[PDB]
Amino acid sequence: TCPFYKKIPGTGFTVDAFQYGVVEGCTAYFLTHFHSDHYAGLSKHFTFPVYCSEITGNLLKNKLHVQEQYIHPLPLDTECIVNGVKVVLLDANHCPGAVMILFYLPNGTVILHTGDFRADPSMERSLLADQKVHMLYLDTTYCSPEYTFPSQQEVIRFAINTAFEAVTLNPHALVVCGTYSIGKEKVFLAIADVLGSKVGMSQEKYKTLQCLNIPEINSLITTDMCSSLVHLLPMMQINFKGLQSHLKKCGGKYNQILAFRPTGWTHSNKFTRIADVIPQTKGNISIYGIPYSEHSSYLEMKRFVQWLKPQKIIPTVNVGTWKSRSTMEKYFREWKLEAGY
Ligand code: NI
Repeated sequence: TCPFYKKIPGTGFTVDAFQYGVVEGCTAYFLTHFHSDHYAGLSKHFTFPVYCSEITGNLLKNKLHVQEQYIHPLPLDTECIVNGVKVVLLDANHCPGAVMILFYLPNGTVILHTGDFRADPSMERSLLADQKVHMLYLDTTYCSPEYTFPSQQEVIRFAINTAFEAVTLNPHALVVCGTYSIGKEKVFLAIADVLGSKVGMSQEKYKTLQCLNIPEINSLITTDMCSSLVHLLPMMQINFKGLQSHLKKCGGKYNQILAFRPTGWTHSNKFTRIADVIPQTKGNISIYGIPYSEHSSYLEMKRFVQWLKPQKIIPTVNVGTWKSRSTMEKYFREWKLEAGY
């Protein structure tokens, strides 16, 4: 049944709770972003109201075929009323259209649900600053000290330099970038740009990207593989057999592949620096796994919480084992003691 950490007390609301059938007492279903663990269960046959961002609404309409009459998109940074309750949607710095949700309960309690987020100091100057938050529903994906990773800007720098060098040395080298959901678009767009190319992709993927309100997007992507020297593939195909297969399909236009797998975390981060990353190579094919994260590092998460000083924290990730739960509750206690709230 629907777990308690997906229910917002004092309202008829649930968040990201689309795979439990009809939730007893739910009058509005919020969707934080268009990733499958979160939208799981939505479909063209859904007949309850869905509240979400404009971009997430484009994707529900065009990709899931949810009927328009049930999609209620809201603008960001704007006080809105939903079934009698004031709410605000904030940018979650996750994938395109991802939001956090502020709920202002009738009784005076204020709740922040983060959705999936990558905490950032810039959040400390949104409408969050303007009042106290009593309860926090927190994306705890990387809530452990071993999870360090570099900034997004450092990772992109590394990829840009790597690709530019390889292709300048060998003009017949193809670059391939793996994808399986929205998010991490900067990886392939930044590379394409330094190489003066468009990104070539399948029709389904091109459609997906046309939902995202990315400016000048028509200048940046295409369905014509032949005209483009950065290709996107399913993440499943980013391996030697899969890439060898694809090279055969390009008809002798290229003789080398450089490929990128944007990973979350990988234990090489406990020792090695970004400057010091190396690929896996077989023949004329090389694969880089790069730690481009759209979730908070441990330190980013800790800083956010210590700034916010909530009265209660409810984890939404890693909640399935007692050992995880217990480990997370200890870190929360340390943070609260260290900061004094
Ligand atoms: Ni996500």
